[PDB]
Amino acid sequence: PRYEIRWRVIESISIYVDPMQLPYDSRWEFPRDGLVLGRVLGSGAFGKVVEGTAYGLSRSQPVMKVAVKMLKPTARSSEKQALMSELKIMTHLGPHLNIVNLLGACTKSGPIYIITEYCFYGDLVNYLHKNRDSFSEVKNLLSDDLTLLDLLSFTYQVARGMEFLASKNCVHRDLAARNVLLAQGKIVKICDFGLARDIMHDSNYVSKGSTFLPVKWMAPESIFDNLYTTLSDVWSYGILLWEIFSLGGTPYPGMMVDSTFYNKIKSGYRMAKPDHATSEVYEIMVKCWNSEPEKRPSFYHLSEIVENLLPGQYKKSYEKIHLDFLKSD
Repeated sequence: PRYEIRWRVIESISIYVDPMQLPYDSRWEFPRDGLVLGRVLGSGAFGKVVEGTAYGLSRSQPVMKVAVKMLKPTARSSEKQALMSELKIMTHLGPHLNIVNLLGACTKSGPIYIITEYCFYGDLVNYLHKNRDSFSEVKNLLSDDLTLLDLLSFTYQVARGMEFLASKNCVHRDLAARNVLLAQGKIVKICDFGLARDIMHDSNYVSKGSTFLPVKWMAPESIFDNLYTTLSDVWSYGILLWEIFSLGGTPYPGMMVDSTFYNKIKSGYRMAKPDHATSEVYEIMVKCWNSEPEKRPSFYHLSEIVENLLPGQYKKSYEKIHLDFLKSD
């Protein structure tokens, strides 16, 4: 077992892109001297993510806080290769406002560093736990100045980030609130934060076969048939929405994951409406949990549905932030 990003890019359908055969664009190379490493953000079985300060990484932000992914110093050569593969996948996908973007890398001599965007508020689970008891207000949704509109904002941005990944034929395969970070301005950023975890000793991951999988977040066809698609990501999106509107509850609370659980879900059991979900939001969840994958809504359609649940002025505010992101270099 080794660390590996869970994302997979579809090459063709009758086939996944082999990230080892992708090129590494040396334009991402950043001098190690320009990085000052700081405190740990998360530490897992194979490596860690740490805060850092990057000097001259951005012409517009010559001193910038970043996050840095790295392996333990004992990492085998096959483990380093997987970090290269993650680097190549991020280069291949390109940037979007609602993913944790690649900013640079140190690959030339010594340990491999992946330099990514830093997300001030951390992961969505901890953010919801911090602000659970608190549950120009509309204008302050997308700023640093909890309400139902905050939850709907998170819901919308994850759909836009996921719509982007799907447009690149990328399947996440571990979409969950622990893999959604919140950056400055309450901007949602989807990622794979697995480097910060030990899935062999994590109650969110369950021994199945020769590995540990996020079964409570997985569509039936992924559990039984090992089939992962953008439509199985949609199922996980519905489970993620349950996390959000339960303000950080664990899915299927009090239920143990075992053979009984798999067949129960397969037989049609679904989670009840979380306490702070509206009827419109719960109907979205129910649609995402269709047994037939092709009955599940696309992320493009999900973005359209959720946008219509938000104030009109929210959409303009989002596109101003999105415009700033596209113009910034």
